[PDB]
Amino acid sequence: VNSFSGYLKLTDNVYIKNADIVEEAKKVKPTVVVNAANVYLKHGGGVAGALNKATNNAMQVESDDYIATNGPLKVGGSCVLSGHNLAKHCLHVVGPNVNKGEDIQLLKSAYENFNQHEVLLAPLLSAGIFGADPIHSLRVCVDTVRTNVYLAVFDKNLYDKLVSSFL
Ligand SMILES: N#Cc1ccc(N2CCC[C@@H](C(=O)Nc3nccs3)C2)nc1
Repeated sequence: VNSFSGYLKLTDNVYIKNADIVEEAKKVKPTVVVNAANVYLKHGGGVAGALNKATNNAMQVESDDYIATNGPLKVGGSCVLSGHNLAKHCLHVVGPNVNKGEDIQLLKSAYENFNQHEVLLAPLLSAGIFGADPIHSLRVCVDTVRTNVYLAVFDKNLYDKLVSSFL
């Protein structure tokens, strides 16, 4: 039993809700919140910009030190950093950005990072400003993630479409 509330159950391990991931994280304080990161951990917009703003830019300060030490992530890769005031940990995961021409096949590799954590609050990878089809992202999530994932979908119209079209 966990503290996530109001989710629709899609499969044995995948759950979904129309919710602002920032507000959901502040309420649940999950062990892991997933960020829709880029390889530079530059949290300018989309989910990343919103999560970072909610940390009062502390996420960005920590991320800049991480990059200065380690260099950029790989597309499809991840790193674990602090969750600040939102969660115990933040798993920064880089899905392919279609608006940069990146290989959509890397979306499965990106979701594989979730399997290293028993429970996660997450957005749909590569959705929103990353330019992928969110219906496809949900399909890859369900077919790749085996741990317990609670998906927050900001847009109510998109949420209803994701549910109604789910096979
Ligand atoms: N692509 C993409 C993408 C972009 C942003 C985003 N969020 C998550 C939910 C909260 C939202 C927020 O802070 N909205 C506000 N409106 C007025 C004042 S603050 C930001 N999610 C996905």
